[PDB]
Amino acid sequence: KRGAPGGKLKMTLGLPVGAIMNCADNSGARNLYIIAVKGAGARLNRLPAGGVGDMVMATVKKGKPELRKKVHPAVIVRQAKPWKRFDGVFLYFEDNAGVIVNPKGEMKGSAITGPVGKEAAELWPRIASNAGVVM
Amino acid sequence: MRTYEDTFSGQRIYPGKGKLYVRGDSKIFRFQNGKSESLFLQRKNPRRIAWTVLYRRQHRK
Amino acid sequence: SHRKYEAPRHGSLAFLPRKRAARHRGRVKSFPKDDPKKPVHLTAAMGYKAGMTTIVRDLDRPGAKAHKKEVVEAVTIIDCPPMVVVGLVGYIETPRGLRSLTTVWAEHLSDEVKRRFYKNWYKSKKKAFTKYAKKYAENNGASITRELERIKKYCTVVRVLAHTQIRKTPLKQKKAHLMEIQINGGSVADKVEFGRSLFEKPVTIDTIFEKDEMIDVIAVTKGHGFVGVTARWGTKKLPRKTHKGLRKVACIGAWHPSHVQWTVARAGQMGYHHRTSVNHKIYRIGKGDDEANASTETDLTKKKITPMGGFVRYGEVNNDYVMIKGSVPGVKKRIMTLRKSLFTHTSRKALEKVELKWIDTSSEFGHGAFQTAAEKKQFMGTLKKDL
RNA sequence: CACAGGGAUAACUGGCUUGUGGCGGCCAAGCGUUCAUAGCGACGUCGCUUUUUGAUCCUUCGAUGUCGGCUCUUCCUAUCAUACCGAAGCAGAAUUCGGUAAGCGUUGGAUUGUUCACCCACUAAUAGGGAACGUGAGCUGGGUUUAGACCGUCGUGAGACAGGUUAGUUUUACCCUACUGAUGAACUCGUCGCAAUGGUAAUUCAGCUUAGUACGAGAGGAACCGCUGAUUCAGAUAAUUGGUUUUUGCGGUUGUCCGACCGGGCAGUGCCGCGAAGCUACCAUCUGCUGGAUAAUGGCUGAACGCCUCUAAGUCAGAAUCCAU
RNA sequence: AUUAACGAGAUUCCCACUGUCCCUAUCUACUAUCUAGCGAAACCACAGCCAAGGGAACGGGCUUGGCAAAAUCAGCGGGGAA
RNA sequence: GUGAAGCCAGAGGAAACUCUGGUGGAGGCUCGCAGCGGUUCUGACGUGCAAAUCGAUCGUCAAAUCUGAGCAUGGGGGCGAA
Ligand SMILES: [K+]
Ligand SMILES: [K+]
Ligand SMILES: [K+]
Ligand SMILES: [K+]
Ligand SMILES: [K+]
Ligand SMILES: [K+]
Ligand SMILES: [K+]
Ligand SMILES: [K+]
Ligand SMILES: [K+]
Ligand SMILES: [K+]
Ligand SMILES: [K+]
Ligand SMILES: [K+]
Ligand SMILES: [K+]
Ligand SMILES: [K+]
Ligand SMILES: [K+]
Ligand SMILES: [K+]
Ligand SMILES: [K+]
Ligand SMILES: [K+]
Ligand SMILES: [K+]
Ligand SMILES: [K+]
Ligand SMILES: [K+]
Ligand SMILES: [K+]
Ligand SMILES: [K+]
Ligand SMILES: [K+]
Ligand SMILES: [K+]
Ligand SMILES: [K+]
Ligand SMILES: [K+]
Ligand SMILES: [K+]
Ligand SMILES: [K+]
Ligand SMILES: [K+]
Ligand SMILES: [K+]
Ligand SMILES: [K+]
Ligand SMILES: [K+]
Ligand SMILES: [K+]
Ligand SMILES: [Mg+2]
Ligand SMILES: [Mg+2]
Ligand SMILES: [Mg+2]
Ligand SMILES: [Mg+2]
Ligand SMILES: [Mg+2]
Ligand SMILES: [Mg+2]
Ligand SMILES: [Mg+2]
Ligand SMILES: [Mg+2]
Ligand SMILES: [Mg+2]
Ligand SMILES: [Mg+2]
Ligand SMILES: [Mg+2]
Ligand SMILES: [Mg+2]
Ligand SMILES: [Mg+2]
Ligand SMILES: [Mg+2]
Ligand SMILES: [Mg+2]
Ligand SMILES: [Mg+2]
Ligand SMILES: [Mg+2]
Ligand SMILES: [Mg+2]
Ligand SMILES: [Mg+2]
Ligand SMILES: [Mg+2]
Ligand SMILES: [Mg+2]
Ligand SMILES: [Mg+2]
Ligand SMILES: [Mg+2]
Ligand SMILES: [Mg+2]
Ligand SMILES: [Mg+2]
Ligand SMILES: [Mg+2]
Ligand SMILES: [Mg+2]
Ligand SMILES: [Mg+2]
Ligand SMILES: [Mg+2]
Ligand SMILES: [Mg+2]
Ligand SMILES: [Mg+2]
Ligand SMILES: [Mg+2]
Ligand SMILES: [Mg+2]
Ligand SMILES: [Mg+2]
Ligand SMILES: [Mg+2]
Ligand SMILES: [Mg+2]
Ligand SMILES: [Mg+2]
Ligand SMILES: [Mg+2]
Repeated sequence: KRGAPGGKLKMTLGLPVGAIMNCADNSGARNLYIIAVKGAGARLNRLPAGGVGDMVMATVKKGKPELRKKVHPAVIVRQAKPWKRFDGVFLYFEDNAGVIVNPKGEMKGSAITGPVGKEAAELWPRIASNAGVVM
Repeated sequence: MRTYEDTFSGQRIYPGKGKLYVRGDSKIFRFQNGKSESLFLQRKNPRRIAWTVLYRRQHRK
Repeated sequence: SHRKYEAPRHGSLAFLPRKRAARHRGRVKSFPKDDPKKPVHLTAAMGYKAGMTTIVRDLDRPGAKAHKKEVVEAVTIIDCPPMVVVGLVGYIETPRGLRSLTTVWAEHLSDEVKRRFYKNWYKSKKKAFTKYAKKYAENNGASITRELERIKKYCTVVRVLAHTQIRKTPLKQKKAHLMEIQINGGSVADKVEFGRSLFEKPVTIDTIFEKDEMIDVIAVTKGHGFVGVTARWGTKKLPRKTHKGLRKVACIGAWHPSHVQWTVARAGQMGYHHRTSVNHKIYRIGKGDDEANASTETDLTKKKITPMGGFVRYGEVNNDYVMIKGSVPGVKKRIMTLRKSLFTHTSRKALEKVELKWIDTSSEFGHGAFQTAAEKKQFMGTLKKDL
């Protein structure tokens, strides 16, 4: 089945196609480069975009030569664009970052550096186990 | 339902106002308006800004 | 040849004549259908728009993600002093539609209503209903009771005439607003008995509506002037190097239909249209004589609904008010019309009972930080002004 | 490079034709494990269309601006997806053939001036076409197609090439109609109403449960009701967050001028930080109804035709369709 | 055939940068707009609402239908094969 | 701004000679103001202020640089870094 989380609520999306974010696990990659979003619809001239907690297709531009020149799934864990939840509080992080996964949802690495947003932890249980400070 | 206190100036925060900031080292900051946030990001010291709680309690006013 | 790629059209053709509305006061084009097995009651009211604020409550919706958690929502406040009933009208069915055949007024009318029938009241002789009033003192008002009997015999739809008491608001206007309100209930004889017993008496909004009810709001929207296509319809801007303007539509039709058609977007007037927005839930009906009409069970502060410093470009809400979830068309100070619902609700989102926990009353003239004047003084201490 | 002319005559639209291109039928040797027709159709043969290209030269040479893209509206059905159905060499799952149906959609990119094409990726799907091969007093000017210049082949030469390359001015609306909005004479001046006619609006997906159930030796593997969200579209609104700053509102600071302090002028808003009000953003929040008559198809009673038959008289249900609210 | 330095000469990639774009919003001055004064030109057979038909094979006027109510202001770029 | 020949002082080596610090002020050298010119916006205007102008951005700037007056060459002739 196509990989996009079920039951996600509406939130501001801060990362369109063509953005480079940081890598936040120990797989050997340094940065990720977004080429698609796993739930986008159709509309003339509209770039697909994603937020914290949804799957993305990306390539690595700096890292081990065994991971370059390839297309991997990934999940966004923190973004620099302010957004709010149903409790009415606007929050934002200091950078944009994501981790590498497989289509089933298991993380390729084993450790996560830095804090993660609550949406990513709630939707992907595998990322929750390796997380430290949440939100 | 509870209130919070501004990290830079000590002003009271009611639900829905201000913003929350999470820095790269997992430290949490809360602000009530845009004046506090701008001065914090400019790296001013709250003990040298005359209208803050920290300044007032230090000078015993 | 065909257009290269597909895309939906900009705008809707259902609200098509983008002209200024004919009348400033909103117009009720339909009423809920009558049931003769229910007690007699009114179906509409009117008020004035004050502003918006914020509330906090905990949600009740099994299966949802925010179930049994607190949420933040925006609301709208309507200032609603009572109305005065002045008369009633009757209607009959014809092969050409409904038409009115009689209307009978009350003996005494206030200067608020009489101003509605004039355009220079300050220099008139003010004789609007002087000769009609004498009909009550002749033959024990047999002419008045004759018209009432006619309505009982021929009419099948009965409506009432009512006007606002605009002197109880902070507005500069002295001329009241008048409308017709249909009576739904048991029998035509019952409708006349109920309607006439309300002659020149005040009616409060809490007898018409109630809490946890879905209603509709009718008004005229905010007005802008002459507006181009980009903002009026939402068309894509043209490139940066376009000669002779770039806020246009490039092609306004093919060759052979040989006329500019009615489905193309063009510059004209925007705003000040008549609208009817539906399914707005009522959260609170507050009384004007209560000194704590903005207090909840978990918040025991004694305060009223007016923010610190007052609503911007409006006064203070010293009368009864209705709190509505969301937004409604119209600017502040504008007359609102409230109508009962034409729909049936079984959605479990419209059947929810709401209990409030906190209501914001800080200043909206800036980044307000305190709920009351006492709280601000306790926080700051003593100032040079206090001596 | 020039003059007198020509629509007696070519290069673009339009008109007749339809060889060629595209699409649809008839017969039944044969394929299909047996079995012409579940799905196909050899030898033959009848058509339709004007989004291919030819054939002709009727209109225009005292001029109808000649490629492609961008923007925007509407129409056709020979249906890619969505609704409800018939058939199978249809156990389930996935597929294939057919009917009513144009209401609603049909995308983000690398190279190429490209029409055409070929790849990467999302999606329910990434269907085919017309409107003077729609659209230059709407844009653009990359190509082609004036004058400058280089190369290859050709020519004794001036020069040629549907061969490659580089640089090359895109004019006018104030008139009539059409369209979008805005006033208004005549029957006293006003307030409250009715409704002929015109317009019309929503759309698709996912998660949980049903359920590891029905079916199947196994491997595998559904659906109706119910609950919660999201994509595209439409109409509003400014409590909160963000943007905007001539509030020239307060503060800081450079040069020069008013003898210094105070308080000010000039540098078309000197420059910088914060900044209310107003406007505003799927960069923010709210909201989007149910009646009737039907098509395909499946049925009831029932003759013609002593049996049979959904039909001939009569009648039931019924689609994202149609007409109304 | 190579070639350091030089070039408002043609071409490909990288870092920084940005409203070129997602997707559009807001502000200032001068216009346009209204008034007093002053005051032209291009163009013009006659004119100026459509659908179909036939016709020099794309009608404003002809034939059969649809329809059709004074005098007017700001814009607009379909047609007048302007 | 850069810093060529010539000149002064010190140091190394058996010699032939070599190294360091100053002085000096060359070049159809270089950044850039006035003049001279005219790359791009394919900007303004395009019945213009103007029958070639206006704005911002650009090229050169001590020599094959810019410029006044007097004089010469006259139409199948002149003049031409073409
Ligand atoms: K897509
Ligand atoms: K086209
Ligand atoms: K508030
Ligand atoms: K001719
Ligand atoms: K001719
Ligand atoms: K043919
Ligand atoms: K054709
Ligand atoms: K042809
Ligand atoms: K021809
Ligand atoms: K011609
Ligand atoms: K293109
Ligand atoms: K043409
Ligand atoms: K073109
Ligand atoms: K070229
Ligand atoms: K050039
Ligand atoms: K015109
Ligand atoms: K209709
Ligand atoms: K309707
Ligand atoms: K809007
Ligand atoms: K506001
Ligand atoms: K603001
Ligand atoms: K400023
Ligand atoms: K100043
Ligand atoms: K929005
Ligand atoms: K049937
Ligand atoms: K039926
Ligand atoms: K050059
Ligand atoms: K004008
Ligand atoms: K004038
Ligand atoms: K014709
Ligand atoms: K005739
Ligand atoms: K020198
Ligand atoms: K210069
Ligand atoms: K001569
Ligand atoms: Mg595009
Ligand atoms: Mg299409
Ligand atoms: Mg241009
Ligand atoms: Mg405010
Ligand atoms: Mg000629
Ligand atoms: Mg001819
Ligand atoms: Mg053929
Ligand atoms: Mg056989
Ligand atoms: Mg054949
Ligand atoms: Mg001609
Ligand atoms: Mg033309
Ligand atoms: Mg012409
Ligand atoms: Mg068909
Ligand atoms: Mg089909
Ligand atoms: Mg592109
Ligand atoms: Mg054609
Ligand atoms: Mg064309
Ligand atoms: Mg045109
Ligand atoms: Mg060119
Ligand atoms: Mg040439
Ligand atoms: Mg030549
Ligand atoms: Mg030769
Ligand atoms: Mg042109
Ligand atoms: Mg109608
Ligand atoms: Mg079993
Ligand atoms: Mg703000
Ligand atoms: Mg000064
Ligand atoms: Mg039978
Ligand atoms: Mg016609
Ligand atoms: Mg014809
Ligand atoms: Mg004509
Ligand atoms: Mg006629
Ligand atoms: Mg124009
Ligand atoms: Mg035209
Ligand atoms: Mg030089
Ligand atoms: Mg130089
Ligand atoms: Mg130009
Ligand atoms: Mg002009």
